[PDB]
Amino acid sequence: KEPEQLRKLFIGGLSFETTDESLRSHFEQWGTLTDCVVMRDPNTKRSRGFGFVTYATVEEVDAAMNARPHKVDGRVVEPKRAVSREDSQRPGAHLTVKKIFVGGIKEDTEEHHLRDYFEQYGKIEVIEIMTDRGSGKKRGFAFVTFDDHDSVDKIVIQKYHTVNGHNCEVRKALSKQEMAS
Repeated sequence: KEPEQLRKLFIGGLSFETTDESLRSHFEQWGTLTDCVVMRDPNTKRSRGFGFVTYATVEEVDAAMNARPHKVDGRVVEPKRAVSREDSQRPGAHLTVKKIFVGGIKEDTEEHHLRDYFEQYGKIEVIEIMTDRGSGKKRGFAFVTFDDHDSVDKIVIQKYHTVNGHNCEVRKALSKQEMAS
């Protein structure tokens, strides 16, 4: 079975009226839920306004993310792939990032190769293949910007990426100068 963390969604912006039961009744449509919880204050039992849903497979998570927007108890909620307790103790662990750096593409990789691969993760806003300003030569890397942050979340959890017969280094990019760990 797939590690549980890769089969889990953080659900933000919940109505305080949402319970474990109403959250299960909503999300049951896209797959088998192995866990469903609304986080609450330990003394007042008042909702903290977020929870988590765990599915039986990674494909069930993808089905639920493909069904966004999710309206739960009269509010459009904000589902995101759940970051582990250990990984949440990193700066910007929960930032929504829409751009990636793709390195190791050499000089023979064209925009269509990057597009045919990466578009399967989601709609692409831009593909920028980097060239040296002096020589005009390909630098062997590209930046891909997506329409939706979940496309990047799916990408960065994969151990490997192969584009046009090259094994790539893929990272989140804060800009064309700064890329994440």
